[PDB]
Amino acid sequence: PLPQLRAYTVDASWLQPMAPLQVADHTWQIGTEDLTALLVQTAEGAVLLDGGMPQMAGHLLDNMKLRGVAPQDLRLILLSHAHADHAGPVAELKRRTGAHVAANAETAVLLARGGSNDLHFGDGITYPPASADRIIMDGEVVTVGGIAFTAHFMPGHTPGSTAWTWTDTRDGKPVRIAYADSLSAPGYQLKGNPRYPRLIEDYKRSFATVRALPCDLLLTPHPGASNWNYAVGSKASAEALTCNAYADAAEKKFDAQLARETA
Amino acid sequence: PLPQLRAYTVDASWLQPMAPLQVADHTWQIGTEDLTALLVQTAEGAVLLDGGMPQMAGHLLDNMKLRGVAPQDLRLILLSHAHADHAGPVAELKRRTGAHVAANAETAVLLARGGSNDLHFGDGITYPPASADRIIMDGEVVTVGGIAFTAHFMPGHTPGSTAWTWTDTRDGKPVRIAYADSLSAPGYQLKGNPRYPRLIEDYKRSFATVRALPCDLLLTPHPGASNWNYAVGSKASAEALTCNAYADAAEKKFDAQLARETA
Amino acid sequence: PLPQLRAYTVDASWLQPMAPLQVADHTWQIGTEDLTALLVQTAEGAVLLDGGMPQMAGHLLDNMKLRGVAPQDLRLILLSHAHADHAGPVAELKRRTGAHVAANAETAVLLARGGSNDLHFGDGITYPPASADRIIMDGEVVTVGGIAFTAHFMPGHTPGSTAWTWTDTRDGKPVRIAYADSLSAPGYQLKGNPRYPRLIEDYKRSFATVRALPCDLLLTPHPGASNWNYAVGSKASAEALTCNAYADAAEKKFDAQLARETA
Amino acid sequence: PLPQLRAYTVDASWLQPMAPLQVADHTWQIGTEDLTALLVQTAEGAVLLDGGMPQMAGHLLDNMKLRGVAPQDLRLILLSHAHADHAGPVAELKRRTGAHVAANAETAVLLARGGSNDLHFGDGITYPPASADRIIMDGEVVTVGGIAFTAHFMPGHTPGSTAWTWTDTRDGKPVRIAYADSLSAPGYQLKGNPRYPRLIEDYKRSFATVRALPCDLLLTPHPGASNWNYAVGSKASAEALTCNAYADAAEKKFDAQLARETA
Repeated sequence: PLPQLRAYTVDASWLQPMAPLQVADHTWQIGTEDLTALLVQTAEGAVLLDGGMPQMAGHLLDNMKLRGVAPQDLRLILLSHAHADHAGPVAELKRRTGAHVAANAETAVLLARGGSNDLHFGDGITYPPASADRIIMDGEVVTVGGIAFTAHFMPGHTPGSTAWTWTDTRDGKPVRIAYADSLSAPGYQLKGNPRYPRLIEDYKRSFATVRALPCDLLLTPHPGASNWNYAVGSKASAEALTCNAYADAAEKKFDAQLARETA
Repeated sequence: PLPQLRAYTVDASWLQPMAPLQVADHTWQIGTEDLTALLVQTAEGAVLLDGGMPQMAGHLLDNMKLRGVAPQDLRLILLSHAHADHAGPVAELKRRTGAHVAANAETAVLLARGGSNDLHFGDGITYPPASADRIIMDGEVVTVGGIAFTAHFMPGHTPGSTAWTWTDTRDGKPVRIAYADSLSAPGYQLKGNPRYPRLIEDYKRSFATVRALPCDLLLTPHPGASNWNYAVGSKASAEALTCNAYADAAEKKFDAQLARETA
Repeated sequence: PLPQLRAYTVDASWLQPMAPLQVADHTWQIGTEDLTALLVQTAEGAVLLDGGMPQMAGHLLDNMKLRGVAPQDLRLILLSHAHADHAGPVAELKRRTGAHVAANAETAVLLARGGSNDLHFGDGITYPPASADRIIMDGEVVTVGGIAFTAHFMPGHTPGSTAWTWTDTRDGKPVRIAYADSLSAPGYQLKGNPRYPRLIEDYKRSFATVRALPCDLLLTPHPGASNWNYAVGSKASAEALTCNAYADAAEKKFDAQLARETA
Repeated sequence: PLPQLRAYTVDASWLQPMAPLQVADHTWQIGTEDLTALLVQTAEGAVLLDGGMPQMAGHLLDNMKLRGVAPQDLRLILLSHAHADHAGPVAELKRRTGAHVAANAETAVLLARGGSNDLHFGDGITYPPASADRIIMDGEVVTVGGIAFTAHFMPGHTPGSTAWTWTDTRDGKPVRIAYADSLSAPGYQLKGNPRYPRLIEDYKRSFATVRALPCDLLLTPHPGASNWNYAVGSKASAEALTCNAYADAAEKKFDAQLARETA
């Protein structure tokens, strides 16, 4: 017979729950040890950046209750990119919290079809669809409870990959936080791709965009990409990379993969 | 860690491809031996009723080419209900054929979210989302190439279950074909369901709707439900049931399941 | 040349703003003197039923601020039907309040295309489109802050017309409020309508549905339909009709219009 | 009372119908004398670029019948930008022809909400919503009947403005046709726009994109923008501009308007 449908299987560390880890005075890591889900607590509600796997919806709500954040207090959901391992529980979180989802046009159309018809993965990695409530332009500022979030487009991993920057505090003194999406091309066809003709040009420009980001502290959807280690608690950001080191190491791998593809 | 995502696993007979089996002068079974996918060839294009599993998209196009039906000749896609085992390849068939999808409001909203947030199954059975192009009302007539299709609402299995009736020919003499959805409640909570408060009333009315259907030849999305056997070719409709026998046997099981639920 | 686009022109009384008029301990009329927009204040947020004309968005927010209801306190928007003169400002209210919209499948698909492609009016009466966040079934209960709202389907005016019932208080003693949609067919083709084949059957059943509604106090999207007069303030409900009188008078006009159509 | 809704009123020349005007061996102007609606007839169907005002749906179908193009022969609809005066009848054309709509993400999200919530015009200019069937990336090639269409992004007038280029013939000898969107900012706030923070950068890059377009014959959604005159028939392209002259004149006006805004 025809082959059975195969689901998205990941490592066991991507689904290992952890307690809320503090990043700044209002920024908390409430995801897992290998998936970043940031919670920003303001005076007029909470903001969530990414969510992880689709089955992490209940775990995210439990950590929000640990921080004193009721479900109806979640006001907005921000996304780096609309893939299943980071925008999975968005649909379920909208129903159980009443929040809104902000994303650009490319992330909105990919989120609306549940990651299906992917430019590189096809229908292999899908998740429940969700609709975006506010369309975001490049450089637009989103304000929730006095905390301003600025969107920075960085197409490559997905056409709608977006980096979010905001200024928090660390016991009074300010700190610039940058949450940038992945800059990798896992198994992508880089040259002459019919679905993404200008893929190389968007990666090169995104490398420069990440370098110029105002950032004192960098975080990525996968903690290992920015040399974070959520398991060691207080010393999690000890070896974290800079925006230059994160972009320089990404461009060196992109050039090597682009060279091997030629051969 | 959290449990891995589990996909929809079915029997091997649901994915066993078969050659186009003739039902009438213009009606053909082009699905598998355990999944019904009807092809109606007209003078101004072709019409497809249901599709089966999501991975059956390539198999459906091959049988259409066997009948001399080009991809651009598929004009319309009709659906009984928007579940994965029967509306799976709808999204892929729209891209590769340029056809339109007609469905009622309940089937359109379930198809738009890929079967997720199901009233009884939740997110356990999902598929790539698709958007309906024409909304159909109860009793509305859809005409393609002189062949009139009449929609008959029969809510129960899904809130938007629809039966389609049309008149074909069998070597000149006419024949009334009825394609009715399933009348079963597999594992449903029948009494006091918060997601479907009037589930019992819709099943009772749907039982009467199927009995009154103008039908000389009955077909169901699952061939065993109407006692069809696609494997024996010409003698496939030898033991096929009537609309009364199909509805009477469905209501007897519904009453028994409703009685066991009380206990 | 071709004719210019003509907009939806209404009477001056439909756009005459008024102060919040109290209906019960938690129910307030915050629309205009000829358009009903109900505000239900609970302990965990506010609920809005209908909105009126699209340009009434600013007026609705001002009356909510008069009641001490911040924009972020609006939690849910309920709709009777998705026409421009009652679901107009829904799209703008979602952006400026962060609320969610609950509606059935028929109201959701009509709201998603902004009232265009109407079964009887075509594209003559349009408004900014909005997407529903929660799909509601017949008889489903929606709870906000301890106040339960029950949806009652009554198709006719639109295929997704819904009546909402809830129990409030009047200085301690309870009162059953029923917000039923219009039961009129203004200029509709009642017999043999291709877009709505079973229009007569849905009107007859909706007449009986309104009679059986649990109701001590009836309100309609147009106040004159239920003999309300918002201009006289405290004596607004003095001449209000019952559910029987409202349905009996509607069925008598429907039979007369159906008889004149035959001629 | 509140102000009445005001519709989109245009000049009488935008609604002045005209007969099919030939541009190349397969390219025809089937719109009006002041609105461009291009019809490309291939061996495997027809392609339509833009449509004009919403009320021009019937006029477009009549000219298609004059060219021997049946409604079911229209295979694809391409859009320059999703404004009412050029994407108006898209929703009605989809229902009456069965065609598909191809657009980028920005044009798809603006077309899905009927031009409402415009970045500069708000809800002042709306039209019936339509859904895109295929999402197009920058530089992607769309092939219909052996004629290849290449999309060139040129954001500015709208965030999803797209220029389409294709090679036709003029009695055997080939000719490169370029259909570029408007490069004007009518009444836009150019500096410090919250809804479009990087508006100036997108206009500057779009000016350079239009200059480098492979083009022997340039056409614009408004004929006067490229110095076309559909009224004089055969001598319509006598004074048509080049891509350089069209972009140079657009950048000179943009710099002047940007200078006056500073004052």
